[PDB]
Amino acid sequence: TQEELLREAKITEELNLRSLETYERLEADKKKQVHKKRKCPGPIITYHSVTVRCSRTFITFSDDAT
Amino acid sequence: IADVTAVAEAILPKGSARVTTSVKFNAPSLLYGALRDYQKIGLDWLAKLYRKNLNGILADEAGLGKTVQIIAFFAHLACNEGNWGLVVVRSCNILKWELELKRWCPGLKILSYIGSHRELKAKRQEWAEPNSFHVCITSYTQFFRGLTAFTRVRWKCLVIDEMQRVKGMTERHWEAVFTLQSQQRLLLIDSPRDVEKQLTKKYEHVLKCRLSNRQKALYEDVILQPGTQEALKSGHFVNVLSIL
Ligand SMILES: Nc1ncnc2c1ncn2[C@@H]1O[C@H](COP(=O)(O)OP(=O)(O)OP(O)(O)=S)[C@@H](O)[C@H]1O
Repeated sequence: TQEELLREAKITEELNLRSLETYERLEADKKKQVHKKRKCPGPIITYHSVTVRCSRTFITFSDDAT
Repeated sequence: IADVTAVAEAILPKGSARVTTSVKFNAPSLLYGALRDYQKIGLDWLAKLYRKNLNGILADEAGLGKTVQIIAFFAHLACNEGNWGLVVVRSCNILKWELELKRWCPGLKILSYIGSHRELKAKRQEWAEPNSFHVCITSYTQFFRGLTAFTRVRWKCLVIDEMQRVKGMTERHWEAVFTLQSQQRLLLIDSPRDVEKQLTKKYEHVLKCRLSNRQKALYEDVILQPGTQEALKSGHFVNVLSIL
């Protein structure tokens, strides 16, 4: 029953680990930090300055209307 | 019957054997956390005790992590011996028991004996059905209520914990436990510093904080209060305790 065992044991893995809270888990996985979900701000204008030795700025418009 | 205890003691992890071996254990697919060498030795002793069809008491000192020892024994039993599926608990520690089961051995199905009368009947129905669960966790109150109803299902192993601090436990309940159809039984006792060379370090500090000038002024004000001098010398406990 080792094949059946592998099957429902992996299912049990998914079920049980989904109960824990990203802590309490011995294999403390790294760098979750759940970032923001952004969630709407309608149409937006993004100002993005990056290092490329050099610095560049990209202005993104969400839609063609703006 | 004493031969069982003699054999268990012969293999028991005494102090020297509690640390002096290098059994190159591999992690059963269920288990995840790394035990101590001494907890690994306890795991090996439990596995041998079950393998030789023996019932034994956990003679380890109190506070050394019996939960993980039982969890790792369960993992090794299920993997090596293939007995893929009971624990008796008192109170909230039912939650801790299942939490540690899910933590160290998340691959085992868990059955919880908490619910309403309708929910408890449904839990019973699911508990009699095949391949429904692997580990059953129950409260001592439920066990006493279902002293005989628990007799219906047969078990690979059974664990008793916290009984020593449970009111109402009686020799008749022990007789029922023996009547329970667990091919092997385990008993946890806190009174059967220990094994500290591999336990957590627990570094403790105290640092001296010089009183601020304001604090010193207030301190000497409260001391010099003539009422406080009178109370200090008189020894009146309530007054001196107020000053303190
Ligand atoms: N370095 C370690 N030192 C002590 N315990 C550890 C260590 N690594 C893992 N553990 C175990 O990790 C588990 C986490 O603690 P808990 O399980 O919540 O407490 P507990 O040991 O179950 O309390 P008991 O057994 O009912 S007295 C314990 O089983 C510990 O023995």
